[PDB]
Amino acid sequence: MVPMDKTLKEFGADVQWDDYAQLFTLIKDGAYVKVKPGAQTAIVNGQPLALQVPVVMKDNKAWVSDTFINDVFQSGLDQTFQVEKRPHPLNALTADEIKQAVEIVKASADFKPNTRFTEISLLPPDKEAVWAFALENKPVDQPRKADVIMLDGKHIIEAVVDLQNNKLLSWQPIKDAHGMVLLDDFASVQNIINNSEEFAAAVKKRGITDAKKVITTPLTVGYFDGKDGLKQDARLLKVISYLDVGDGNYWAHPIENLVAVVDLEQKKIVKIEEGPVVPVPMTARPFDGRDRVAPAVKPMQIIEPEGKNYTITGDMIHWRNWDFHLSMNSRVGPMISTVTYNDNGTKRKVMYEGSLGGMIVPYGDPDIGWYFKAYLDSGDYGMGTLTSPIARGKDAPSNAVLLNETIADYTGVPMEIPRAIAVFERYAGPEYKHQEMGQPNVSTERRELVVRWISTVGNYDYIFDWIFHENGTIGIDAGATGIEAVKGVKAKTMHDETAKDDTRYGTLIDHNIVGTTHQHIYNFRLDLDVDGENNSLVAMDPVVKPNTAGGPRTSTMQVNQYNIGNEQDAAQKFDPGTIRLLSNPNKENRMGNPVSYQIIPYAGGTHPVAKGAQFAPDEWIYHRLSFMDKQLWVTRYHPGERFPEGKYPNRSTHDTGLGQYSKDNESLDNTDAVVWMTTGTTHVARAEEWPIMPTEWVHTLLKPWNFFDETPTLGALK
Amino acid sequence: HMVPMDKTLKEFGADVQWDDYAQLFTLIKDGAYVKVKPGAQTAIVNGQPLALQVPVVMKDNKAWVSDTFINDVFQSGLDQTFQVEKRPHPLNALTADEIKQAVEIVKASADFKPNTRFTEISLLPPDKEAVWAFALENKPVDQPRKADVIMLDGKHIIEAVVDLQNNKLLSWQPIKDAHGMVLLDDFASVQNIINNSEEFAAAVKKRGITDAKKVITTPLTVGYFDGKDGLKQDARLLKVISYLDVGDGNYWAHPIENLVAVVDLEQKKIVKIEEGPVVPVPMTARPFDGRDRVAPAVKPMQIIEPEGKNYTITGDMIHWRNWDFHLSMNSRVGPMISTVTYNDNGTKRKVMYEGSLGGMIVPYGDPDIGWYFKAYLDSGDYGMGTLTSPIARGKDAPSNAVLLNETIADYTGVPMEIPRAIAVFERYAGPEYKHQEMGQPNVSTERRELVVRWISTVGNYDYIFDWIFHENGTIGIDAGATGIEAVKGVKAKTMHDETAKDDTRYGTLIDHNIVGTTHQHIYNFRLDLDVDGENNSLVAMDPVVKPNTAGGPRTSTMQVNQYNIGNEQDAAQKFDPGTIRLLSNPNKENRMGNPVSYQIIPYAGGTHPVAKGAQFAPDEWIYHRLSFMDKQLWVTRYHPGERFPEGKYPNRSTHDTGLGQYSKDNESLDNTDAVVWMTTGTTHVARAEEWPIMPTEWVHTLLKPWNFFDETPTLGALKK
Ligand SMILES: [Ca+2]
Ligand SMILES: [Ca+2]
Ligand SMILES: [Ca+2]
Ligand SMILES: [Ca+2]
Ligand SMILES: [Cu+2]
Ligand SMILES: [Cu+2]
Ligand SMILES: [Xe]
Ligand SMILES: [Xe]
Ligand SMILES: [Xe]
Ligand SMILES: [Xe]
Ligand SMILES: [Xe]
Ligand SMILES: [Xe]
Ligand SMILES: [Xe]
Ligand SMILES: [Xe]
Ligand SMILES: [Xe]
Ligand SMILES: [Xe]
Ligand SMILES: [Xe]
Repeated sequence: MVPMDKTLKEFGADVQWDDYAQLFTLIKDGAYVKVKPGAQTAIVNGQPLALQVPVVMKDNKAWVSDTFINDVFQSGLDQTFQVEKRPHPLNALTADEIKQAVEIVKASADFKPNTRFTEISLLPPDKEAVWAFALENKPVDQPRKADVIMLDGKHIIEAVVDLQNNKLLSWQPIKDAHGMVLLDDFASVQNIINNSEEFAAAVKKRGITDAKKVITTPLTVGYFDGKDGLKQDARLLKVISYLDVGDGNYWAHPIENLVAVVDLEQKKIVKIEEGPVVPVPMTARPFDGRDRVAPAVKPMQIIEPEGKNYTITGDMIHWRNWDFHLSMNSRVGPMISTVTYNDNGTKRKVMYEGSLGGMIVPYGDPDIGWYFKAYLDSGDYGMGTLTSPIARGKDAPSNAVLLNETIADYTGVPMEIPRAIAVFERYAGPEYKHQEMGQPNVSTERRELVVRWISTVGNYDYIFDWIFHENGTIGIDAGATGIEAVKGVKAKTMHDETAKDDTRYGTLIDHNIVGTTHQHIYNFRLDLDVDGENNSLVAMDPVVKPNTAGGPRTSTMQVNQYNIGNEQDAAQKFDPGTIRLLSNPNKENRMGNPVSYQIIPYAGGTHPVAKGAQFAPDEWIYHRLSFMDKQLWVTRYHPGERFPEGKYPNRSTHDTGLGQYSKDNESLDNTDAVVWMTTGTTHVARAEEWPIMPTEWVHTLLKPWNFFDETPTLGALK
Repeated sequence: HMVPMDKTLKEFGADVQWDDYAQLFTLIKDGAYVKVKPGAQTAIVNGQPLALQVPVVMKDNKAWVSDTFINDVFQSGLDQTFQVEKRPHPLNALTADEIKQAVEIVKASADFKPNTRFTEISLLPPDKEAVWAFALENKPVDQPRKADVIMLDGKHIIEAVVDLQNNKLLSWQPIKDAHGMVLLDDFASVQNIINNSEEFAAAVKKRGITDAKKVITTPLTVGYFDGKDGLKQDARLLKVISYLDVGDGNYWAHPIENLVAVVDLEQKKIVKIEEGPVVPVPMTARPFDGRDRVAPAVKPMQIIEPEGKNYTITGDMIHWRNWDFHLSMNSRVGPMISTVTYNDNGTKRKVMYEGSLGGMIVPYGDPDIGWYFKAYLDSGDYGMGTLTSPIARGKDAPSNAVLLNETIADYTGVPMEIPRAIAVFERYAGPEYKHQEMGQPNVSTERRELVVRWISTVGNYDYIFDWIFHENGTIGIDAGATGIEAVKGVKAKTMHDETAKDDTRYGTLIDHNIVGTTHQHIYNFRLDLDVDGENNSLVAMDPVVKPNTAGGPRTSTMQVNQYNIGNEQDAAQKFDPGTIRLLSNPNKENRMGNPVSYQIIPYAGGTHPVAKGAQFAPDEWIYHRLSFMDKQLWVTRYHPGERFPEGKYPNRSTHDTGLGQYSKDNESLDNTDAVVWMTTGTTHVARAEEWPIMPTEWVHTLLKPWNFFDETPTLGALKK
């Protein structure tokens, strides 16, 4: 016998007591439990359950059998989770597979002693075999393989290991590649600064008595063809710094015009750049509420007391007509795979793999601490790795189910991220409605299934939602919050003398604090397979045309329709007044229209939209990262083309991403296509965003276009 | 005593859940969340105990209640959602009494004829300054309540004004050259005229229809075409499109193509029958109501607020967190949000004097005889408030909504209570903000939004408007479209038929013999924003890429070109979603010295392709008559009489009497009382997914505080 409230809260359930009904309600993930003290039975998700030991009330305190949690929550009356008897071949590496793969490479003599890992991931078996698993249950007959990418000092090495046979299949050094930043690089950088008298010197000049209070933040340095005076072949990071004044918000206290360049192979500062002294803003600016009181609000709950409409079977999700596989990657986070829509009995392919491709937050300011600053969060830091556990009921609604996921850390040890992903169903207005005059109304509710993931790199938090609509639409939303990267300036108000120079590149958002203008650019890789792999890309441009049919109208609304046959043409800006379809030319609906999906890389946003990259074309960043300046890309499927910024974007000299994948301008005619959507905002700051930035959203959409023969949510014919 | 619980409460509109295990009823309606056990002498209402005289009785597991149960429980007073109003707000709509009174005053005139009908009976609003002083300083309003009474005398419009405090007719003005809107009885008239026409019965026989009594008409306005339509300019005319009733409940799926009757309403006669080639009527049953579908098994989801709401509704005034505002209903534009303030640390700061739909238009792109003139001015021509669709509880709005009744005059001048006219609900909208600093505890708060939702159906589209108050000061306006598509009857069954290419020049083939004609939805919103005061300026901020003149390796920088927009003609513009447009207050600054502003975003996204302007050539009449369609943003000088982007009398208008007119003098917009108009819409190209019934599509607009506050507005009360 064990104390109920304490044990249940330790287990993650919410416990509610209703004194009028004398009834506990226990909620956790898919389980909604009702139990009265002294009763011999309980209710799990609407279903009766016999108890071995009743709940006993001793002294206004609930006690339960030590076995109650297993008997009630793992009873099988919660159907949310089902056992996976046959593993999906895209399942992520398990903890054991991660450990096995590390032993296999550590067994090589070429494995040097301080070697770190940038990625340990499933090597994807071939597409055709994976589709036949999902659609025909045909076993895949390859062994499980892992990509093991190692960073030996500054050297990158790619290995492949076979996990069934426990052998090493290849070992390829990659000359010229720089590695991504690893967690331990953060501490190194912070120690190197703590141990430089030269740095302490530099900081003393800037008014800082105590150099031990200085917080560093490490940045990749980009590539500028020697013009930043940094040699190409060293492992370098740039270091910006802030003053810890004890408000929990080092970000609010920048030490402007002071940059250290750190060589991580020498573990020393190798350059200090110093510009005008700007006094460090010092006023406490906490964002955690330590100085605040919230208003009392009344409680709101979203409850599903008979359980969920979805089923999670291992990593497979089933919900209404949708089925898909959800797996987690250390670089790009969640990946949605083998997505199909069940059209009256038949599973129809929609998307083979979908995931974040990459993202970049480049800044607009040419000064010493800014000019090179461009966060490539997934590429350079690893957004999977930096997943933020979801705060139950706040980051996601209280009817969510939260999943743990596992990936390798930089030392090769499996790391379990709790609450890495949230899945929840939500009400989203009426699905359709018609109220014919003087007739009974027709309305049905809209339901969306959301898959939500959060990653935090330095000062922003990014939120990605993959949204499945019952009617076949799929949305992808990207939200941004966190703390602005700010410049320390002399101006306190717009009336000060330096105000105008001070704000040339950003808004004054606090006294001495300027929010530097920048962009948020997200790129999604969507290997759509519209009812099969063989697809084509169709444009439909609504046009105003002279009326030629007679009568009083001078004009008409027509559609200009044409195919886009190759990769260079498919790389384009997106006009939200046009329609872009990925069609299957081999298959038609009942009316003879090619089954298609409409691609909408900009379906809206709460911040101003990027039309492309806010950079002149002669900028190195513009040259290295082509993906930034078009909204839409379509390339021929290739298992190894995965990242719009290239595989090794750190200090890269040219575009190894989407600029390379499209170089040879290949045919896109009736073939396996991969769609990439680039969507962006231009962020000009305002005081409302300081000291913490209310979440801002961009939206994208994939809508079925004559994929069905009729309203998909009408339901099956009697 | 007794009366049967389940039946009484469901009649009453409450949701009823019985929990067999807990032996407990949970009854839910609007702001009341009630728990009651059979036999208990008490019940719980929003967390408070309440004594019952008669307990809920169980007999053979039928539940029984006292015939006074409903008033005792739902009228207890433990539901605090609704409070009675202390001093009537000067913007409260006409009451049923006031409507009846206003009608008696004009009926007591010698000039009143018994055929006269009413297009509008509305509060004539007192002046803006006195209304603000009432809201902000509690100063009573000393002008008397007046009503606008707008009458249609056969084809003539008369505008009467009546004083209700003093019971008299202050004025009576015929308005020459104005046509009146379509009225509800016009629907019946047009259907009877067609049923009485032997010539129409013949036209319909030609096209396969042997039974003329199974034909359904629908009235359209005719527009203006400089005579090319062959129609008398002065007469009261409407065009009639026709459909075959086949008994599937969806006559919209069965057009009788190329048949138009023109009807003179005065004369009660068909004046002209335009015929073109014969196209066989599509006959296959296509019900949208599920008579032929399997109901899918879905598990329940409830959004519950078991201690009541965070908002209070005091008369028509709504209070929620830091917002206060006033809500009323107009027969032409529906809901109006007024005297909107944000409470900043004890000081109520002005945001918006009046906000409402201005007008809307759905113009088609097909030049054939049943199409070429077709453009629904849904509010202006039909009265969207009049056509309000009662919210379907749990479906049209979430299960935690409160549903308000509204009263407007009908066309004969009798008050009409519309049930469930507006839904108010609070909703979760993700994290308000979050930061997870590496190795520290998390910070996250939930975002909450308050939605005011109204739905209106005109013919075949159902429209859903949401006004959304974010806790942090943002205001969103979303427009949703659903219903049944206007379809053309055609000969092609599939795209393989010989006529397919021509049949689909103006629309997609969405069913056998059925084309969804391409069109646009264009919405316009009139927002009298008063950003912390009436005296505002318009500012542009265009992000630009400039050469780096500061040295270092960069070739370019990100900067902003800032300028004022000094006059109306300059303020009428396309919106580029990559730029920023602010209504500032040049007289008031935040702690940083920045003028307190709102950012106006007329296009914040949409589910359909976006309309860049009117999809018409510059020489179309519809184009000439309706300037509002081609610009996303207009700013004009406050004028109490300028309310409709399409003009006050848009039926068969020959020129622009709306935003084209309101801006034609190109007046100054420098530090003055400005009114913002947002035009936004979609180009609709149909697809099979939208037939027989169209899944709801949404467009979004946003108003965001810009340096209006000093910091993150949602941080919480400062303890330090
Ligand atoms: Ca290629
Ligand atoms: Ca593909
Ligand atoms: Ca104003
Ligand atoms: Ca004017
Ligand atoms: Cu930003
Ligand atoms: Cu439409
Ligand atoms: Xe990292
Ligand atoms: Xe799956
Ligand atoms: Xe997350
Ligand atoms: Xe970072
Ligand atoms: Xe168009
Ligand atoms: Xe494209
Ligand atoms: Xe596409
Ligand atoms: Xe009407
Ligand atoms: Xe108000
Ligand atoms: Xe209509
Ligand atoms: Xe504007």
